[PDB]
Amino acid sequence: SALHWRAAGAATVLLVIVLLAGSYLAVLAERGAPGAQLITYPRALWWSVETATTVGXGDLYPVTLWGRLVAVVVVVAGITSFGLVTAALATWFVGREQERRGH
Amino acid sequence: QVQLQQPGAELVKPGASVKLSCKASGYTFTSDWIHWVKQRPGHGLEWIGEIIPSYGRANYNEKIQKKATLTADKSSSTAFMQLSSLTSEDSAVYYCARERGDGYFAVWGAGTTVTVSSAKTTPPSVYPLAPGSAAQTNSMVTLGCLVKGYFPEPVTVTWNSGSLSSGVHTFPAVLQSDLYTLSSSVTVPSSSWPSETVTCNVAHPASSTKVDKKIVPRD
Amino acid sequence: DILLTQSPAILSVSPGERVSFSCRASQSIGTDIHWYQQRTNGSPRLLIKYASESISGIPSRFSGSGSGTDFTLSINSVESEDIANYYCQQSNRWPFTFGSGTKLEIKRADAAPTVSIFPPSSEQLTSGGASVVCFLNNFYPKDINVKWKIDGSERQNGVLNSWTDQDSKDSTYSMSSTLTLTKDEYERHNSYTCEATHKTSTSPIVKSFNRN
Ligand SMILES: CCCC[N+](CCCC)(CCCC)CCCC
Ligand SMILES: [K+]
Ligand SMILES: [K+]
Ligand SMILES: [K+]
Ligand SMILES: [K+]
Repeated sequence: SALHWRAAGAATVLLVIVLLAGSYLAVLAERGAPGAQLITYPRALWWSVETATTVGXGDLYPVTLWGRLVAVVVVVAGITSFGLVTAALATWFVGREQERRGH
Repeated sequence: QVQLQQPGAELVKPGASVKLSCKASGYTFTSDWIHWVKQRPGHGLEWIGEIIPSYGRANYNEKIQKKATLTADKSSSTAFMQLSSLTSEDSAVYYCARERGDGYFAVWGAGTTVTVSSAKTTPPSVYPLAPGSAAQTNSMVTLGCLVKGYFPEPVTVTWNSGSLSSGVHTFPAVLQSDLYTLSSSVTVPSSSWPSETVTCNVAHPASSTKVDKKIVPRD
Repeated sequence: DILLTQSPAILSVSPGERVSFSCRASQSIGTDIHWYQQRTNGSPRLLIKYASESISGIPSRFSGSGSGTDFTLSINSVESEDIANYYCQQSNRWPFTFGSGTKLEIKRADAAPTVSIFPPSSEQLTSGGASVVCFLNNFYPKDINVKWKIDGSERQNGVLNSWTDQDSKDSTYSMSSTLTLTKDEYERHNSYTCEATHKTSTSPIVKSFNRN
């Protein structure tokens, strides 16, 4: 196993952990604030997916500070992971193209 | 098995405090939220607050004067509600419910009747109710059980330790001179009595007393 | 906060007929509504979750419908066991809020009371007291008038009464009238009677007993 495929795999498992912990921590911080809709785990898990994937949507979002900090973590972990996979596809393509040129 | 277990009753002097319990069993997850609901006699359900025992954060109803403080001993799977500075307005039943973090209250406890009063606790006096000597019995017969002079509510009146449930009327209590009083009715077939015994089990949780009384015919 | 309006508060229906409760939220809450049943002196029990999803243990006659703001809990063929209070509860926004509650009421066939008079107990007389108990069991409608007589003359002092809610076994009502005296007052009177006047019988149904 290379590096760009170990990291791509590791980032996926790390992202799932961010999605799950983000769902749990979102409900923890959103409950107590009036009007908050991010207060059940199943839909928070759906929100964390919307959030990590940056679809966002708008049916769910945090209204508390610590809920919005949890958001920031979920977004960055999502953008970085899906970007680390792209960077891994480039190394795979740049690599196999060197083999197509002999070198 | 009974999932949420609450005491029967608590008697609180005006201005005093009380710490209600709610021991849990069954599947306890980390997503468990324990809620407390207040129900005044004759009125509806009122949400008080919620507690996440796997972390210890408590939220409370913003719209009411905060009279509670929720805790949780994670080792004993017990949620505690600490009420303090109580008046008669706080005298009600207090249920606890378990939410799986998905919005609904899957199970409730039996509730604890919190009576805010100055009167002393009085155990109940149980008296048989056998028919008069000149009462022609039809195919049925109605026996009774008189629970008088007790404080505070409630009382659990079962017949033959619960085996007999058909044809039972337990009337609401009436308050007088700081003492409650009610009676229970049981209607068994006339042939089945007194060959087969009949006994009312009256339990007053506010005094930790439970007494029997067999309904025999009059001497 | 979200307001859960339940109108009407009382709902009459004949046995075997279909009933429907109403719950309205002040704003749209999707399907995040749940229904609970509470009989007399019992804990609430979840009937329907998320507007229409059912629960195991709840009979199939309990159904739910509605989304957004208008929600409906319906019962095909109401039974005497269904006599209880029905609350709706939302979990769309924090905090969770409840409905005001709707009481179900069955209109059964008329029934006459079964009167039973009971002398005081010799155990009670030992403690210096006498209480004559009279049961008015399983009648419908709930309107009833008890009358106490002692040696022919009407009695009204020391009489406390108690009415039950609509019994959930047969949709009837019941009432207990307790005449309480001392042993002195009890031992200087002969006959004690209990008269029940009901819509079902123009002549009152009476029960008497003599202490001698
Ligand atoms: C032109 C913006 C494209 C948006 N991206 C890429 C998704 C393309 C379908 C979202 C990250 C998705 C994890 C990257 C921007 C990140 C700030
Ligand atoms: K985007
Ligand atoms: K977007
Ligand atoms: K959007
Ligand atoms: K939008």
